[PDB]
Amino acid sequence: LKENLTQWEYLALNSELNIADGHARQALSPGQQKIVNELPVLWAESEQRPVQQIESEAHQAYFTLLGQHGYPAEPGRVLSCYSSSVSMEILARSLSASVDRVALVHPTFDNIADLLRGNGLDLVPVEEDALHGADLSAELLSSVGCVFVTTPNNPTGRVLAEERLRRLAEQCAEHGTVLALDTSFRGFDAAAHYDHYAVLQEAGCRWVVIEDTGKLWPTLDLKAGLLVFSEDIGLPVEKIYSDILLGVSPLILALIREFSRDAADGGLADLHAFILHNRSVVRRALAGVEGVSFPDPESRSSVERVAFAGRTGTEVWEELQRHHVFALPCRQFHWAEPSDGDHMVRIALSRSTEPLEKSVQVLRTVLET
Amino acid sequence: LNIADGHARQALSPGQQKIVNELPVLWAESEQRPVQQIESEAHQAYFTLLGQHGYPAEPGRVLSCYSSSVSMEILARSLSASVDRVALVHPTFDNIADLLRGNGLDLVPVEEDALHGADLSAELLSSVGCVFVTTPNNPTGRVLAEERLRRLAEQCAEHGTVLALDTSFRGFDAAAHYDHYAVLQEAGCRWVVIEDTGKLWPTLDLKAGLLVFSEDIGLPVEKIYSDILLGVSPLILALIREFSRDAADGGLADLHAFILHNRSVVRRALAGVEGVSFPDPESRSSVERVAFAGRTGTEVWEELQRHHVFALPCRQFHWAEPSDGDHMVRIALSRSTEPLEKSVQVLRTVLET
Ligand SMILES: N=C(N)NC[C@@H](O)CC(=O)C(=O)O
Ligand SMILES: [Cl-]
Repeated sequence: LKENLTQWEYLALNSELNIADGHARQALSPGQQKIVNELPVLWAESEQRPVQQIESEAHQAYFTLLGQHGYPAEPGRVLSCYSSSVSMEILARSLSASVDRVALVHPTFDNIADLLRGNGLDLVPVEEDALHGADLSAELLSSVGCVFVTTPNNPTGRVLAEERLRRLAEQCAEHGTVLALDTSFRGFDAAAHYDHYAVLQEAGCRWVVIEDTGKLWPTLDLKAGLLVFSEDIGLPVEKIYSDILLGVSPLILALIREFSRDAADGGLADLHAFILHNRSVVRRALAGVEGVSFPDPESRSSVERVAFAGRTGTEVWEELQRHHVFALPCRQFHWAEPSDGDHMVRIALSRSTEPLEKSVQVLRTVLET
Repeated sequence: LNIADGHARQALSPGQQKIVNELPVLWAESEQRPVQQIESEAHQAYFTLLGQHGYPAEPGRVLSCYSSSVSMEILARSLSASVDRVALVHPTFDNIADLLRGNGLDLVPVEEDALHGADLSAELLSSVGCVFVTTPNNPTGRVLAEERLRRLAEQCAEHGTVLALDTSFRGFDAAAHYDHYAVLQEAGCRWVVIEDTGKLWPTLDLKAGLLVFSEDIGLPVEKIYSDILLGVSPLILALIREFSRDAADGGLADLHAFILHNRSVVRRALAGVEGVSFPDPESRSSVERVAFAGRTGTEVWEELQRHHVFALPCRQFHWAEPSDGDHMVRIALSRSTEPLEKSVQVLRTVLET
């Protein structure tokens, strides 16, 4: 009855022990609270300055924070959207104008697949081992109009390394294929902070990148998706963007600018240490629980998969919920073969440590019948 | 300056500035309380402010979207599997036509005098899967009266047709504050209403579209909504709640007087100019059409742009027959009175030369 992962996440939104959706819900740091305290000043700034200047500063702050120095800074090359999923809707409807089939990393966050399928795109799954480990086949590339990679991936944290991004972009250029990247989790893993735009521009393929500010910081879902495209993208992303929105709030762009600057001043290192700490409490709690393992030992992302022998993630979820703890079954990240995720759940790490600790102690008991 | 887009850009009232000064408190509330409570309170405040007492208050029946256009994208995509043709009021907000067409729907225009003045024909209704009405209409301000909404809903029920309403301008016109949901539920057609908080108040485009649907809508609106978002920011919902409460305490009356004053400024400025008329004398909406014989709205737009004034030509609103609008421009009234007056003074000079 839960048609997708988001519908599993609705069930948790109002619970104290929500460890389901991946949004950031931990406490603000002192530096971030200082930003919140200045919201009336930022409001006045947003009333008084041209939105284009605030937007340009927000983009410069966010891209540079995360190593993306070669981003196209000319006005109009970065389209600020209400969310990364709104960017994805724009991209999907734009692709449907000239593309029939898309190669998509599998597993990945399921709304990517659902927005593409919903706009009439046929999907070809590419497992992570194939994507990272070998060139894509000429047969595949000649059969799709777009290759779509989430990096760092959600839910696995796997990062597309620079040498493979380079080869994939060269392959897409050689075939005339669009290379599309979803980089929502970029800020969590320094392995993703090499300059992706330099790689894409050097290879000269058609490309689109959807950045997302929303997952990094606890901003009450005040965020933007940033839809960045090559000059030769040859899809109607600008026209469809303008059918959906004029732009995002200057106050949100001002907030992104300020949170990005705080992150550059030491906040990002603190965030990495916080996520590492919370990952450690999860793994320590589910330590010698017979049948438990962690499929992504090297992940640095803000979500964590846990596997179990002998039960399904749906059953674990239901016993958890009877204790008012809400996690996420993994089936639906495996959008081409949901049974691949039948023995995993996903835990959200962007949470205050104390309710996270409480939730995984409950999971430890459940997982011990 | 900008008298083009319809968004609210006037200064905050003192009551609204107090809300903004307390944003850090609203932030703490949004961290601490269940979003569902904040959302229910925001919906209750907004629907009750505007007379919509019968709205479905059960959680999940009102879907909070980033914007009304996001709601419209959801609706357009949701229609596309089962509906080939949509009857759409003409003229209207051109984004609605472009979102419907972009999702594969063919459009049939319904002129305003036909929509308001008589029942729709069986031929039309049996040939479309959805009838879409913007009320109060943008750009004309024309309000669908209760008796006509009831008949239109009854006719859509009789023909198995979805009735969809876009009510973004609702807050500006008390004629649109009769309870639309009571009518829709009593008629028993499949229906969707897209409310919008965005155009009423100068909130720096912090807003929500509210996608409301009948239990039997029979379209994948909930599924496609969940493909796009988990929900809107609790801070924005809290802001909507507070601005709605301020409006209920006298702010809405002040807004109506402010819009009336700015409408009066525009008309007094242009009253005597040869060839100028106002096609919508009873409109209370936050945009104003100005008609003028002798020039095209495109030519007038061009001339204003030379003097650094940005209005809108009306062609685009006549999405089925753009020439229907090339003797009109549209002026935005949700502006501080001083820059509006400056803009209209340039327009008067342009029209007198
Ligand atoms: N359809 C959408 N947009 N769902 C919300 C999204 O933020 C969930 C997600 O990606 C996660 O929990 O990791
Ligand atoms: Cl408008």
